[PDB]
Amino acid sequence: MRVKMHVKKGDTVLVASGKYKGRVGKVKEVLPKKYAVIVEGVNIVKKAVRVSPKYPQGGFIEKEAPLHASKVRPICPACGKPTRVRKKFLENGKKIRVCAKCGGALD
Amino acid sequence: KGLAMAVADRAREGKLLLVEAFAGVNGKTKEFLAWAKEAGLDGSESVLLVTGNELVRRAARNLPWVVTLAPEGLNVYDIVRTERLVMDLDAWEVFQNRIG
Amino acid sequence: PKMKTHKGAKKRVKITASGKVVAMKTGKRHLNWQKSGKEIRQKGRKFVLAKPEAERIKLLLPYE
Amino acid sequence: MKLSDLRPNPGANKRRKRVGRGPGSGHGKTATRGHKGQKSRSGGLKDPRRFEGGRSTTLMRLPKRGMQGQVPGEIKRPRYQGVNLKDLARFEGEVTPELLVRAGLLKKGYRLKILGEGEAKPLKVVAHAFSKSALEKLKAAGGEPVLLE
RNA sequence: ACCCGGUGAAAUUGAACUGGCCGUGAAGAUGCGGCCUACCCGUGGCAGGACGAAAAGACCCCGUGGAGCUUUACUGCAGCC
RNA sequence: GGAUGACCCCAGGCGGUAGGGGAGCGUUCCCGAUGCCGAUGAAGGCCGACCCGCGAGGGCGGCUGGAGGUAAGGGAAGUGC
RNA sequence: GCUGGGGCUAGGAGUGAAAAGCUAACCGAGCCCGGAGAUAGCUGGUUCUCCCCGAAAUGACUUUAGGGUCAGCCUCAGGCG
RNA sequence: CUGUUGGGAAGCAGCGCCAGAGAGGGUGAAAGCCCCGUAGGCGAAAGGUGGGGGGAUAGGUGAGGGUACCCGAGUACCCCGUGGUUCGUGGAGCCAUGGGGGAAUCUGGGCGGACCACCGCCUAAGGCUAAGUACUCCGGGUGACCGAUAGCGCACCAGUACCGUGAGGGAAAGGUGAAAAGAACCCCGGGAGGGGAGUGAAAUAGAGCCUGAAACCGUGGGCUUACAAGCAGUCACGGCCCCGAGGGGUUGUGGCGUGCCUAUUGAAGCAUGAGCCGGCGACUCACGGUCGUGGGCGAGCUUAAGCCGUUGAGGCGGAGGCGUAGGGAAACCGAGUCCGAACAGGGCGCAGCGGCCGCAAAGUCCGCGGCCGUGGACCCGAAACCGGGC
RNA sequence: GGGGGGAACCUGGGGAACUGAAACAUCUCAGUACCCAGAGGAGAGGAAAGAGAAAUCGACUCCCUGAGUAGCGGCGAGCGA
Ligand SMILES: [Mg+2]
Ligand SMILES: [Mg+2]
Ligand SMILES: [Mg+2]
Ligand SMILES: [Mg+2]
Ligand SMILES: [Mg+2]
Ligand SMILES: [Mg+2]
Ligand SMILES: [Mg+2]
Ligand SMILES: [Mg+2]
Ligand SMILES: [Mg+2]
Ligand SMILES: [Mg+2]
Ligand SMILES: [Mg+2]
Ligand SMILES: [Mg+2]
Ligand SMILES: [Mg+2]
Ligand SMILES: [Mg+2]
Ligand SMILES: [Mg+2]
Ligand SMILES: [Mg+2]
Ligand SMILES: [Mg+2]
Ligand SMILES: [Mg+2]
Ligand SMILES: [Mg+2]
Ligand SMILES: [Mg+2]
Ligand SMILES: [Mg+2]
Ligand SMILES: [Mg+2]
Ligand SMILES: [Mg+2]
Ligand SMILES: [Mg+2]
Ligand SMILES: [Mg+2]
Ligand SMILES: [Mg+2]
Ligand SMILES: [Mg+2]
Ligand SMILES: [Mg+2]
Ligand SMILES: [Mg+2]
Ligand SMILES: [Mg+2]
Ligand SMILES: [Mg+2]
Ligand SMILES: [Mg+2]
Ligand SMILES: [Mg+2]
Ligand SMILES: [Mg+2]
Ligand SMILES: [Mg+2]
Ligand SMILES: [Mg+2]
Ligand SMILES: [Mg+2]
Ligand SMILES: [Mg+2]
Ligand SMILES: [Mg+2]
Ligand SMILES: [Mg+2]
Ligand SMILES: [Mg+2]
Ligand SMILES: [Mg+2]
Ligand SMILES: [Mg+2]
Ligand SMILES: [Mg+2]
Ligand SMILES: [Mg+2]
Ligand SMILES: [Mg+2]
Ligand SMILES: [Mg+2]
Ligand SMILES: [Mg+2]
Ligand SMILES: [Mg+2]
Ligand SMILES: [Mg+2]
Ligand SMILES: [Mg+2]
Ligand SMILES: [Mg+2]
Ligand SMILES: [Mg+2]
Ligand SMILES: [Mg+2]
Ligand SMILES: [Mg+2]
Ligand SMILES: [Mg+2]
Ligand SMILES: [Mg+2]
Ligand SMILES: [Mg+2]
Ligand SMILES: [Mg+2]
Ligand SMILES: [Mg+2]
Ligand SMILES: [Mg+2]
Ligand SMILES: [Mg+2]
Ligand SMILES: [Mg+2]
Ligand SMILES: [Mg+2]
Ligand SMILES: [Mg+2]
Ligand SMILES: [Mg+2]
Ligand SMILES: [Mg+2]
Ligand SMILES: [Mg+2]
Ligand SMILES: [Mg+2]
Ligand SMILES: [Mg+2]
Ligand SMILES: [Mg+2]
Ligand SMILES: [Mg+2]
Ligand SMILES: [Mg+2]
Ligand SMILES: [Mg+2]
Ligand SMILES: [Mg+2]
Ligand SMILES: [Mg+2]
Ligand SMILES: [Mg+2]
Ligand SMILES: [Mg+2]
Ligand SMILES: [Mg+2]
Ligand SMILES: [Mg+2]
Ligand SMILES: [Mg+2]
Ligand SMILES: [Mg+2]
Ligand SMILES: [Mg+2]
Ligand SMILES: [Mg+2]
Ligand SMILES: [Mg+2]
Ligand SMILES: [Mg+2]
Ligand SMILES: [Mg+2]
Ligand SMILES: [Mg+2]
Ligand SMILES: [Mg+2]
Ligand SMILES: [Mg+2]
Ligand SMILES: [Mg+2]
Ligand SMILES: [Mg+2]
Ligand SMILES: [Mg+2]
Ligand SMILES: [Mg+2]
Ligand SMILES: [Mg+2]
Ligand SMILES: [Mg+2]
Ligand SMILES: [Mg+2]
Ligand SMILES: [Mg+2]
Ligand SMILES: [Mg+2]
Ligand SMILES: [Mg+2]
Ligand SMILES: [Mg+2]
Ligand SMILES: [Mg+2]
Ligand SMILES: [Mg+2]
Ligand SMILES: [Mg+2]
Ligand SMILES: [Mg+2]
Ligand SMILES: [Mg+2]
Ligand SMILES: [Mg+2]
Ligand SMILES: [Mg+2]
Ligand SMILES: [Mg+2]
Ligand SMILES: [Mg+2]
Ligand SMILES: [Mg+2]
Ligand SMILES: [Mg+2]
Ligand SMILES: [Mg+2]
Ligand SMILES: [Mg+2]
Ligand SMILES: [Mg+2]
Ligand SMILES: [Mg+2]
Ligand SMILES: [Mg+2]
Ligand SMILES: [Mg+2]
Ligand SMILES: [Mg+2]
Ligand SMILES: [Mg+2]
Ligand SMILES: [Mg+2]
Ligand SMILES: [Mg+2]
Ligand SMILES: [Mg+2]
Ligand SMILES: [Mg+2]
Ligand SMILES: [Mg+2]
Ligand SMILES: [Mg+2]
Ligand SMILES: [Mg+2]
Ligand SMILES: [Mg+2]
Ligand SMILES: [Mg+2]
Ligand SMILES: [Mg+2]
Ligand SMILES: [Mg+2]
Ligand SMILES: [Mg+2]
Ligand SMILES: [Mg+2]
Ligand SMILES: [Mg+2]
Ligand SMILES: [Mg+2]
Ligand SMILES: [Mg+2]
Ligand SMILES: [Mg+2]
Ligand SMILES: [Mg+2]
Ligand SMILES: [Mg+2]
Ligand SMILES: [Mg+2]
Ligand SMILES: [Mg+2]
Ligand SMILES: [Mg+2]
Ligand SMILES: [Mg+2]
Ligand SMILES: [Mg+2]
Ligand SMILES: [Mg+2]
Ligand SMILES: [Mg+2]
Ligand SMILES: [Mg+2]
Ligand SMILES: [Mg+2]
Ligand SMILES: [Mg+2]
Ligand SMILES: [Mg+2]
Ligand SMILES: [Mg+2]
Ligand SMILES: [Mg+2]
Ligand SMILES: [Mg+2]
Ligand SMILES: [Mg+2]
Ligand SMILES: [Mg+2]
Ligand SMILES: [Mg+2]
Ligand SMILES: [Mg+2]
Ligand SMILES: [Mg+2]
Ligand SMILES: [Mg+2]
Ligand SMILES: [Mg+2]
Ligand SMILES: [Mg+2]
Ligand SMILES: [Mg+2]
Ligand SMILES: [Mg+2]
Ligand SMILES: [Mg+2]
Ligand SMILES: [Mg+2]
Ligand SMILES: [Mg+2]
Ligand SMILES: [Mg+2]
Ligand SMILES: [Mg+2]
Ligand SMILES: [Mg+2]
Ligand SMILES: [Mg+2]
Ligand SMILES: [Mg+2]
Ligand SMILES: [Mg+2]
Ligand SMILES: [Mg+2]
Ligand SMILES: [Mg+2]
Ligand SMILES: [Mg+2]
Ligand SMILES: [Mg+2]
Ligand SMILES: [Mg+2]
Ligand SMILES: [Mg+2]
Ligand SMILES: [Mg+2]
Ligand SMILES: [Mg+2]
Ligand SMILES: [Mg+2]
Ligand SMILES: [Mg+2]
Ligand SMILES: [Mg+2]
Ligand SMILES: [Mg+2]
Ligand SMILES: [Mg+2]
Ligand SMILES: [Mg+2]
Ligand SMILES: [Mg+2]
Ligand SMILES: [Mg+2]
Ligand SMILES: [Mg+2]
Ligand SMILES: [Mg+2]
Ligand SMILES: [Mg+2]
Ligand SMILES: [Mg+2]
Ligand SMILES: [Mg+2]
Ligand SMILES: [Mg+2]
Ligand SMILES: [Mg+2]
Ligand SMILES: [Mg+2]
Ligand SMILES: [Mg+2]
Ligand SMILES: [Mg+2]
Ligand SMILES: [Mg+2]
Ligand SMILES: [Mg+2]
Ligand SMILES: [Mg+2]
Ligand SMILES: [Mg+2]
Ligand SMILES: [Mg+2]
Ligand SMILES: [Mg+2]
Ligand SMILES: [Mg+2]
Ligand SMILES: [Mg+2]
Ligand SMILES: [Mg+2]
Ligand SMILES: [Mg+2]
Ligand SMILES: [Mg+2]
Ligand SMILES: [Mg+2]
Ligand SMILES: [Mg+2]
Ligand SMILES: [Mg+2]
Ligand SMILES: [Mg+2]
Ligand SMILES: [Mg+2]
Ligand SMILES: [Mg+2]
Ligand SMILES: [Mg+2]
Ligand SMILES: [Mg+2]
Ligand SMILES: [Mg+2]
Ligand SMILES: [Mg+2]
Ligand SMILES: [Mg+2]
Ligand SMILES: [Mg+2]
Ligand SMILES: [Mg+2]
Ligand SMILES: [Mg+2]
Ligand SMILES: [Mg+2]
Ligand SMILES: [Mg+2]
Ligand SMILES: [Mg+2]
Ligand SMILES: [Mg+2]
Ligand SMILES: [Mg+2]
Ligand SMILES: [Mg+2]
Ligand SMILES: [Mg+2]
Ligand SMILES: [Mg+2]
Ligand SMILES: [Mg+2]
Ligand SMILES: [Mg+2]
Ligand SMILES: [Mg+2]
Ligand SMILES: [Mg+2]
Ligand SMILES: [Mg+2]
Ligand SMILES: [Mg+2]
Ligand SMILES: [Mg+2]
Ligand SMILES: [Mg+2]
Ligand SMILES: [Mg+2]
Ligand SMILES: [Mg+2]
Ligand SMILES: [Mg+2]
Ligand SMILES: [Mg+2]
Ligand SMILES: [Mg+2]
Ligand SMILES: [Mg+2]
Ligand SMILES: [Mg+2]
Ligand SMILES: [Mg+2]
Ligand SMILES: [Mg+2]
Ligand SMILES: [Mg+2]
Ligand SMILES: [Mg+2]
Ligand SMILES: [Mg+2]
Ligand SMILES: [Mg+2]
Ligand SMILES: [Mg+2]
Ligand SMILES: [Mg+2]
Ligand SMILES: [Mg+2]
Ligand SMILES: [Zn+2]
Repeated sequence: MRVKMHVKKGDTVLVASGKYKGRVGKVKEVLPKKYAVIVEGVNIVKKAVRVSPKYPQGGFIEKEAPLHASKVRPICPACGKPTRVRKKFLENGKKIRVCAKCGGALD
Repeated sequence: KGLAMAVADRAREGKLLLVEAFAGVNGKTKEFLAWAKEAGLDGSESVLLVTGNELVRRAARNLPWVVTLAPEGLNVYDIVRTERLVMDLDAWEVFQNRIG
Repeated sequence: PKMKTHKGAKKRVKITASGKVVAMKTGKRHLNWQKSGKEIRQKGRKFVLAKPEAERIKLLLPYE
Repeated sequence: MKLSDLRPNPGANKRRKRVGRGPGSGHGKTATRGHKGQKSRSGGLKDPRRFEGGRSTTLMRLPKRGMQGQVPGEIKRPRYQGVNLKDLARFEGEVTPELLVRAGLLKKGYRLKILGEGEAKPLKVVAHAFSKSALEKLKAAGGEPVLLE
């Protein structure tokens, strides 16, 4: 129906694999189509740019690469630890993501 | 005959074991593992567990080294596959009926 | 499909107890006036088929 | 004994003959069929069990014999299967057609007729027919012949 | 048609380092034997050979192969009496 | 001889079309396998004057390749040009 | 007489100043799809290895004669000796 | 979760943990615990369904005695011509009916293979009727199913391009990388293309992109060749070159030497096929049969459909089949029977190993193999025939 | 209310030939291919003017068996309850 995303713009996440394993950053963007996220200051690539009105003089620019969503884990804004996500039904009775280590909200 | 011989082979090997009941195993795998230890089943040897008690089968099932059967399901390929045979008495009785 | 018995064999021939094949003798269907009584009498008996042609016929009767 | 130790006996599973597979196989080129002719062709020959190259066949030169019967076919009458006295020695007490059905001696829907090969045993045997010698032997041996219709 | 610049096919082709004579060979040999002759490679030309190319001979025979046609061949059918 | 494929000694046979028989090699797939080999490099590709086998083949090693492969013993075929 | 446009007649059927002519570049019976993998006693082709043995081209009969059935000749297994 | 190697951990190491979940797919490599899932559970306001559960409704219901009113008409029935059935005119009934003739209403009429009698069975000429059965456009699940010449004709924008007046025919064509980070900028060039710089673990991964075989074309190097006669090799020797009492490459001279396949009495043959390379390409399967073989049981052996259970678990099911007895056209008899007057004569038939135990075996069941029968039956190939269309 | 469409499946009305019979005509292929009409999630069939010997069974459909039996057949090839 729709791609499952355990992560969203813009809660804070640990990169748990790859070259940036262990870094922490905000979720800048989520690309459900590719099942990939953009994490601030993580996966920086050097791309060349043509001399243009945008970039006269030109040369290169730094850009963040998309990361496979599985490579990323939200951090609990309560206990402060990287965790998996559970769901919880309130009285509304809406559902929310919650930390599995403590019962913290994850929004 | 194949069914008889299959069991008989494991007996001659000292690998056949009949159990009376299964202690405190009531569906949770970690319970079976407890009971396993008490009967010599560390899992260095693969086991064919034959019993009609569902909760015992459901506990022991997810293990890599355990194959599970109701006694009417006893069959020689499953017997030969596994290094040890473990049967409830209830099971051994019906295995008896099928071979005579 | 299962084989079918050759009926023209079944009507002419018989497989004995040991698997020999027996038939009536040929040659007195007619033209008998000038034949001897010895010809006629002998030709009234059954005979046993040569091994090769008998083995062919048993195969055409696979349910006897 | 374990799974890798499972083996057929020598001779139990034999390999197939594969023709048409290279010179050294001994079955190459013509695939053991020889050269040309009807037999070598796909489809092969006419049924060798009967056909003889066009001349009247061996079978077809023999005369037919006896009643073959007519539509509407077979005439339903009672049928007799005989069973010998020697076959009856295994039983005690009373023997009747149904018993010898069960023991797998007499075929169903067949009428019992006792025959005389073997000995007689002092049984009460119940049949639809007895042979002369079976009647004597069995009466002589303290048995009791019992006739059904 | 030839030469120079430009573009650039084809059927065919087992591979080939592919000579003459007298012989031999499945009976007409570049390819076997004996002899003779012959430095390596092209170009324009000619058509004797490569049983040259092309077309699984169109003639003939064979196949219990086919098809068109004939008739006082056989057996039917329409049609007509 | 030893005792039954343990190997040794002696003796004989071993050209081959149609074809009969015997024993093997390899390819795809299944059980073995919740295993094992594998980024310290899977398969495949290119070499080798090396090793084992009568041979079909199987190893080993160097280079290429970059993610698969699959034993002893058995099973089944879309199995060798 | 020739010719444009619009129409009709077709497969054992049309059409033919008659050539079995023509019916969409091969008409003594069009083309397409189907029965269909028709049938082909004929021709071609038939794929790894090693080991043992090893023919026939005759007789009989055959709408048979370059195809068959049985015999003869080959091979394997069991038995006899 | 930490460490270590690595571009990248899921690998290896260390210490844990879950499991009614260790099916499987992913993530930079090989992950039970990162992701998607899995075991086990939960879910419909609306529309469809609803064979199950409930309820209504239609509809359903006596016995004697009398009466002889009714009980399906161009019908039964008979004859002619046919079809259906296993039945092809056969002793030919039955069911159906194109033609002709033409009834009866239970004391009526049809059938039980011509017909007759006796004895039974059944109620024609009006209609309806679930389920058990068939198929797979469609959705899902599973493969000792394919893996881009395979698998559907199509993995790709295919019934397309293209061919045909039309019916109709009918393709080819998948892969950068973990990530576009898809190469700014300078240099030669009109452009294409390239050389640098740069990215990347890797750029003979650069998009005409994984691997990159062979035919085929080229550059460079060693050896060799212009007096030599050739199925192109081989054996010997010598020279030169390379690698370090030996091997490898090359070939001057000498010896020997008639391609492969097919078809044939016989081919180098001037007989067939083949330009070369790569990939596709031909003895199979089902059911019967017959021998052989490996096992289970043995005067016995064995189940089929189905039913229950599993969800790659097996069991039940004895209906039936083969065998236990043969002889005879058959009646029939039976270790005998047939022919015959025969007690004659003949044909075809009849009778384990050891010390009750073992061992073997009739037979039978299953597996395997050879061959046979029916199927297109080892693969390719007709000229033709027929049907419907164009 | 009807009309028209739907991959196969179903019923009904029509209905071939190659081929097999090692020729061919009855026979076979086969009531198959195909054409047409109608149905429907199925269709047909279905509550005995039945079976056929059981003194019996009890609508129909469908599977197994009966059985390659009984029979049918240029008593050929084959067909087949
Ligand atoms: Mg969700
Ligand atoms: Mg990591
Ligand atoms: Mg870290
Ligand atoms: Mg909501
Ligand atoms: Mg295991
Ligand atoms: Mg397990
Ligand atoms: Mg006679
Ligand atoms: Mg005569
Ligand atoms: Mg007579
Ligand atoms: Mg007569
Ligand atoms: Mg005289
Ligand atoms: Mg006389
Ligand atoms: Mg006389
Ligand atoms: Mg006489
Ligand atoms: Mg039978
Ligand atoms: Mg019999
Ligand atoms: Mg096999
Ligand atoms: Mg063999
Ligand atoms: Mg072949
Ligand atoms: Mg070979
Ligand atoms: Mg052979
Ligand atoms: Mg040979
Ligand atoms: Mg051949
Ligand atoms: Mg052969
Ligand atoms: Mg052969
Ligand atoms: Mg041949
Ligand atoms: Mg020959
Ligand atoms: Mg040939
Ligand atoms: Mg010949
Ligand atoms: Mg031949
Ligand atoms: Mg020939
Ligand atoms: Mg052929
Ligand atoms: Mg063919
Ligand atoms: Mg043929
Ligand atoms: Mg003749
Ligand atoms: Mg009969
Ligand atoms: Mg009848
Ligand atoms: Mg008594
Ligand atoms: Mg010049
Ligand atoms: Mg020029
Ligand atoms: Mg050459
Ligand atoms: Mg020259
Ligand atoms: Mg001469
Ligand atoms: Mg001349
Ligand atoms: Mg010549
Ligand atoms: Mg000459
Ligand atoms: Mg010359
Ligand atoms: Mg030469
Ligand atoms: Mg010579
Ligand atoms: Mg010469
Ligand atoms: Mg000269
Ligand atoms: Mg010239
Ligand atoms: Mg010339
Ligand atoms: Mg000339
Ligand atoms: Mg000229
Ligand atoms: Mg010339
Ligand atoms: Mg020449
Ligand atoms: Mg010429
Ligand atoms: Mg030529
Ligand atoms: Mg020309
Ligand atoms: Mg020409
Ligand atoms: Mg040709
Ligand atoms: Mg020709
Ligand atoms: Mg020609
Ligand atoms: Mg010709
Ligand atoms: Mg001629
Ligand atoms: Mg001719
Ligand atoms: Mg003729
Ligand atoms: Mg002929
Ligand atoms: Mg002809
Ligand atoms: Mg004709
Ligand atoms: Mg007229
Ligand atoms: Mg020797
Ligand atoms: Mg020898
Ligand atoms: Mg030899
Ligand atoms: Mg041998
Ligand atoms: Mg191979
Ligand atoms: Mg093998
Ligand atoms: Mg598979
Ligand atoms: Mg596995
Ligand atoms: Mg694996
Ligand atoms: Mg490892
Ligand atoms: Mg690496
Ligand atoms: Mg490497
Ligand atoms: Mg491999
Ligand atoms: Mg593979
Ligand atoms: Mg090798
Ligand atoms: Mg490699
Ligand atoms: Mg993988
Ligand atoms: Mg394997
Ligand atoms: Mg293996
Ligand atoms: Mg196995
Ligand atoms: Mg193949
Ligand atoms: Mg005009
Ligand atoms: Mg005009
Ligand atoms: Mg016009
Ligand atoms: Mg006009
Ligand atoms: Mg006209
Ligand atoms: Mg017209
Ligand atoms: Mg018209
Ligand atoms: Mg038309
Ligand atoms: Mg025509
Ligand atoms: Mg005509
Ligand atoms: Mg015609
Ligand atoms: Mg005409
Ligand atoms: Mg004119
Ligand atoms: Mg046309
Ligand atoms: Mg024309
Ligand atoms: Mg014609
Ligand atoms: Mg034309
Ligand atoms: Mg069509
Ligand atoms: Mg056909
Ligand atoms: Mg065919
Ligand atoms: Mg023909
Ligand atoms: Mg022909
Ligand atoms: Mg020899
Ligand atoms: Mg001869
Ligand atoms: Mg003869
Ligand atoms: Mg003659
Ligand atoms: Mg001949
Ligand atoms: Mg011929
Ligand atoms: Mg022979
Ligand atoms: Mg001899
Ligand atoms: Mg022999
Ligand atoms: Mg011998
Ligand atoms: Mg590192
Ligand atoms: Mg780690
Ligand atoms: Mg670990
Ligand atoms: Mg599971
Ligand atoms: Mg897994
Ligand atoms: Mg996985
Ligand atoms: Mg990677
Ligand atoms: Mg692993
Ligand atoms: Mg793996
Ligand atoms: Mg995983
Ligand atoms: Mg569930
Ligand atoms: Mg679920
Ligand atoms: Mg009343
Ligand atoms: Mg009345
Ligand atoms: Mg009525
Ligand atoms: Mg009426
Ligand atoms: Mg009547
Ligand atoms: Mg009639
Ligand atoms: Mg008829
Ligand atoms: Mg008749
Ligand atoms: Mg009739
Ligand atoms: Mg009657
Ligand atoms: Mg009638
Ligand atoms: Mg009528
Ligand atoms: Mg009356
Ligand atoms: Mg009456
Ligand atoms: Mg009637
Ligand atoms: Mg009746
Ligand atoms: Mg009657
Ligand atoms: Mg009745
Ligand atoms: Mg109805
Ligand atoms: Mg119902
Ligand atoms: Mg219905
Ligand atoms: Mg139904
Ligand atoms: Mg589907
Ligand atoms: Mg695959
Ligand atoms: Mg492709
Ligand atoms: Mg394709
Ligand atoms: Mg490829
Ligand atoms: Mg598709
Ligand atoms: Mg396209
Ligand atoms: Mg056209
Ligand atoms: Mg067009
Ligand atoms: Mg076409
Ligand atoms: Mg394609
Ligand atoms: Mg890629
Ligand atoms: Mg990609
Ligand atoms: Mg530039
Ligand atoms: Mg420029
Ligand atoms: Mg550029
Ligand atoms: Mg450049
Ligand atoms: Mg560049
Ligand atoms: Mg770099
Ligand atoms: Mg690396
Ligand atoms: Mg490379
Ligand atoms: Mg690459
Ligand atoms: Mg390329
Ligand atoms: Mg890749
Ligand atoms: Mg490449
Ligand atoms: Mg390339
Ligand atoms: Mg190359
Ligand atoms: Mg050079
Ligand atoms: Mg000189
Ligand atoms: Mg010189
Ligand atoms: Mg010379
Ligand atoms: Mg020398
Ligand atoms: Mg040398
Ligand atoms: Mg050297
Ligand atoms: Mg030389
Ligand atoms: Mg020579
Ligand atoms: Mg030569
Ligand atoms: Mg020669
Ligand atoms: Mg060759
Ligand atoms: Mg060849
Ligand atoms: Mg050839
Ligand atoms: Mg020839
Ligand atoms: Mg010739
Ligand atoms: Mg000749
Ligand atoms: Mg030559
Ligand atoms: Mg030549
Ligand atoms: Mg020629
Ligand atoms: Mg030639
Ligand atoms: Mg020729
Ligand atoms: Mg060509
Ligand atoms: Mg070439
Ligand atoms: Mg090739
Ligand atoms: Mg075969
Ligand atoms: Mg067997
Ligand atoms: Mg058994
Ligand atoms: Mg049977
Ligand atoms: Mg006698
Ligand atoms: Mg005797
Ligand atoms: Mg035994
Ligand atoms: Mg046995
Ligand atoms: Mg067999
Ligand atoms: Mg063979
Ligand atoms: Mg055979
Ligand atoms: Mg077929
Ligand atoms: Mg076939
Ligand atoms: Mg065959
Ligand atoms: Mg054809
Ligand atoms: Mg034509
Ligand atoms: Mg004709
Ligand atoms: Mg015609
Ligand atoms: Mg037509
Ligand atoms: Mg037409
Ligand atoms: Mg309508
Ligand atoms: Mg409609
Ligand atoms: Mg019909
Ligand atoms: Mg109608
Ligand atoms: Mg009809
Ligand atoms: Mg017609
Ligand atoms: Mg015909
Ligand atoms: Mg045909
Ligand atoms: Mg036939
Ligand atoms: Mg014919
Ligand atoms: Mg014929
Ligand atoms: Mg003809
Ligand atoms: Mg015909
Ligand atoms: Mg046929
Ligand atoms: Mg018919
Ligand atoms: Mg019809
Ligand atoms: Mg059809
Ligand atoms: Mg309709
Ligand atoms: Mg249904
Ligand atoms: Mg209905
Ligand atoms: Mg009624
Ligand atoms: Mg029977
Ligand atoms: Mg007959
Ligand atoms: Mg028929
Ligand atoms: Zn928390």
